[PDB]
Amino acid sequence: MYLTLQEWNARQRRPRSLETVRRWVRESRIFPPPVKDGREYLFHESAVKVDLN
DNA sequence: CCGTTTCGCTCAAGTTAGTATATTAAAGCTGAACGAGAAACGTAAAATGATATAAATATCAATATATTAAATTAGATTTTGCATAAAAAACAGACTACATAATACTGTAAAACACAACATATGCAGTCACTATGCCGAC
Repeated sequence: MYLTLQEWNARQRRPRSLETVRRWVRESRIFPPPVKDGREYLFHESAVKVDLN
């Protein structure tokens, strides 16, 4: 039902580095926000990179 | 015959009189689309009606006499309806043997990300020009 960090970024237009994407998570730059499974984050299929300011 | 006024009528805004239901549950009605077998029809071919005349063949009464198909039995027998029961095969009721998954437990690489000092393009911060009629002023 959810999508892994890589499976979500791979679908993006400008696939950034893993670290950078992980940073948009701690900075709540992604809404709807992703949930932490065990060691990886599983975002939503409709989750988008909300760039504000 | 004619006009004028009262009266029968209907429109418009108040003043009263009367009666009281919603969901379940299960049908029932009817316009419209769907899917074969048997007999009346019809053109074509085969059998028959049409048609007549001297000669050939059948029409039939009344009774004697040899002949024969065949229903009428009458006894013989395959045929037909119905189980009984055991030989023979199917198949749960047991069980160890065998190969196979879910699980028990040790061994090892590596995914996934916080944490931390830099590095720096890029968006944001701050000011002037691009581009063209307002407003204000005359006509």
